[PDB]
Amino acid sequence: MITQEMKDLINNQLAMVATVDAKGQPNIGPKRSMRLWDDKTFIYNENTDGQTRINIEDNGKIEIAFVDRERLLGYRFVGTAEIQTEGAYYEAAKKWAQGRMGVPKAVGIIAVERIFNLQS
Amino acid sequence: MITQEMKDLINNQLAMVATVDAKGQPNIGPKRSMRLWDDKTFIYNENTDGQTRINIEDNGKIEIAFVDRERLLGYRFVGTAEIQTEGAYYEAAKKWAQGRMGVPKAVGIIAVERIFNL
Repeated sequence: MITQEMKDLINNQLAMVATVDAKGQPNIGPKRSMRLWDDKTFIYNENTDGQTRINIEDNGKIEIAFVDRERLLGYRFVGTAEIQTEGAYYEAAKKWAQGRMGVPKAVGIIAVERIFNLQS
Repeated sequence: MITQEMKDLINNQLAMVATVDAKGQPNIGPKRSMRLWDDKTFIYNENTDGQTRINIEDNGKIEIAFVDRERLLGYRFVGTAEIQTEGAYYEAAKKWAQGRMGVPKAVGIIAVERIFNL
């Protein structure tokens, strides 16, 4: 689903994560740790315990954008997300953080449902 | 209000614009023409019939982010937005576009309400 073309662009750019709270206010947060779990799933390490984690638990709806500013090319990923603090996803994230950053407060997981580029 | 370092990021970084549709699905996309109209207001040139435009028209809810990857610094601007296709803001947008881009289809105006650090 997520192609090699998408992966290369992803690997270079900063993930910008958009969510929405209970009152319908959008939130944007960069997530440096965002990465592919497999070719249909994103995973990131939740280090901040901020509005992104709240919104994900609140309603799960999410979009992630990556923009290549050298050509204004990019990809956007619409999916459903959840936050977990124990279990396989969390343990993988905990393993991944060793050497890179601190122990994750939680892990965020995003199941990709639709993929757009920057057009329209 | 809007500090000089905020203006540095606004003028040098790419505006990432988050909105939401009637069903609660967030949307996000870049707007190269996003700029300070004054110390309390953003405006940008709407060149599309895209989802960002539709969402602002629907409910006016918005957040704009700017990120300097180089210094790991950023700002989030919370506000309420509207789309206009005629009038003073639109005329100003149309004038600004001359020598920069095509004639705008519309203008987006955002009243800033709160500012956050990243």
